[PDB]
Amino acid sequence: MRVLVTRTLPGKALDRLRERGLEVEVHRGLFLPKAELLKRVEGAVGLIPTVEDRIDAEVMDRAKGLKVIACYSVGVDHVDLEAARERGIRVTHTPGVLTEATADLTLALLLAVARRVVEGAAYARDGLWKAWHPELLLGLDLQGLTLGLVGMGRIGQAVAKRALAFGMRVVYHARTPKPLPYPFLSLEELLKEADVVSLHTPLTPETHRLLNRERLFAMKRGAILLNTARGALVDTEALVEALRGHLFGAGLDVTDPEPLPPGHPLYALPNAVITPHIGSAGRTTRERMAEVAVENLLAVLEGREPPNPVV
Amino acid sequence: MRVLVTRTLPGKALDRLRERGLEVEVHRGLFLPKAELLKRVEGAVGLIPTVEDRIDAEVMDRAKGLKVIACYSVGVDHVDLEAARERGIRVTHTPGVLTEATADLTLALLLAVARRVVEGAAYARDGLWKAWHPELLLGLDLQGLTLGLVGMGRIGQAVAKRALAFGMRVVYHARTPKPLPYPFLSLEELLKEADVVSLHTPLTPETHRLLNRERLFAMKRGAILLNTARGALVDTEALVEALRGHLFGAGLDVTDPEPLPPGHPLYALPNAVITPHIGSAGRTTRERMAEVAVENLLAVLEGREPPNPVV
Repeated sequence: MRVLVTRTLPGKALDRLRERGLEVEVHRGLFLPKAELLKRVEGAVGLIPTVEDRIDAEVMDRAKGLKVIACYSVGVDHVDLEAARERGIRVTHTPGVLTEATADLTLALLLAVARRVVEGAAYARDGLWKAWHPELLLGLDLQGLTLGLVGMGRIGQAVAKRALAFGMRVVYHARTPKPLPYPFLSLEELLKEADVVSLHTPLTPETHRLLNRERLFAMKRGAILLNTARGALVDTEALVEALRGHLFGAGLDVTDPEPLPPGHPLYALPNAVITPHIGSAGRTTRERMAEVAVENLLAVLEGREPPNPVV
Repeated sequence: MRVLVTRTLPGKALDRLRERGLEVEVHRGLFLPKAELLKRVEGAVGLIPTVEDRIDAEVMDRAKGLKVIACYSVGVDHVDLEAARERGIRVTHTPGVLTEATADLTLALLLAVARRVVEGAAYARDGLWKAWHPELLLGLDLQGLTLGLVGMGRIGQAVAKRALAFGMRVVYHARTPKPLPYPFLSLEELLKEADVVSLHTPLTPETHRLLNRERLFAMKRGAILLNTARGALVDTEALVEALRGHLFGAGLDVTDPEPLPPGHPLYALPNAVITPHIGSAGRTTRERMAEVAVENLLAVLEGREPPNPVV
């Protein structure tokens, strides 16, 4: 029995598979052309893909004998679930594991923008730092400001908890209210009253470019936009427009398109902080994700019910 | 009666002094040579300096009539307190008003280092971002980690409150135990068990180079050092050696020397994030510090006790 892992993983979670007599094939590098995936997948009983791998019907048919697709991620939009179901293939993911890490970086971006940390680091690095001054790199004090969360799942709730510790007030909008000690608002009122808007809602036809030109300019002048969820939730070109003078700034860990090309105007805006989708990039988090994917995969191969099934 | 303000301040706090009939001289620019300070302080009854202005006996004797030195800062290591006392000159500062802003920046630096945010921004900006990968820009998850505060005044306590929301454990060291819900440890014990060490103590002959070579290497391999207090508290050169292969990283808002020249080795270490001493650079905070400095100066000139005296 051979298992295909589309990318190298941190930690030694895979050793468990090797200990079980399973043959582990781990693909090295930043890219995996669909052509090479099809070649490597045939004959494999188990598969551990990433969000960068399109696991469609073709891949499944090519993998005559595939029993489980243990996703190295919480999201599974890159896997044709119905195609797998129709083929008796189990599909699992890694829920819960990256919540705190994603929340942490969300906060890191808020602080990075609000207090001009990235900008300040460049200022010192480039030799512009000559002395301390009362008006140098003034940012926004967070105390008393309102953080408006769009989507209140586990990550959104983790972000709210952190925000409260910085003296921020919290409000939120979601498809459904929740028993939380925060005011539930319509998207319209949230954009109107929030000093900082953070996105934490899944991407769907309804949320595709939710933060369009009209909503971005509906936010208060001097507001900050944060997005560590899905790039497509924001109309990138419109964000550039709003950043020239309306919005205080924006912190993005996800973009559209993604990756965001080097010559894109957002990179030329000092009030924009763009990180390369590293929201879950905590070493322990990434190793934990590996352990969970491995557990799910072994579970299915041992004729047991996996702990985090999608199908 | 003339009052000399050594740097321009944000906000209109100074108008209060003008409304009282006081002549207000405010120096513009990033520099104020001592020879220039001496020339302008002569005949002044009040002085509002910054950490950039060394107020020693020479300055005091040149004024010939100075009644109060209302510091626009919380730290006063740049003022000869004993010289002022022997001359009957009052010295005040601005504590409390900058507590939350400084705590925010401290957390910003921790997240910036731990999650490699500044480095990540550069990665995307330079055009190296080509795909998402399980091992790209892996950082340190803060959950479960111990934060050791050396010095537990208002800022240290404010930092602890925020750290707890990120899932961190808090321990601290100070001259004597305080009525706080955290383990009290000796400096030695703290350095040994803390994953993140943050300095929050004033600079004095006893705290000069507190974090020397021996103590920096006494910290855990993989630990993070934060310094938003005073640069001279750390042996900068030893810090460089420790960052090459022992410590995970360091977040510094203060350095020695300050400013730290751009050719300094620390700027070439990606696991070091240096900001230009912007800890209290929250716009509202800086305007409030101005109001507080003004209230203290006016109080002394009015023959009444100032709210935040040091001398």
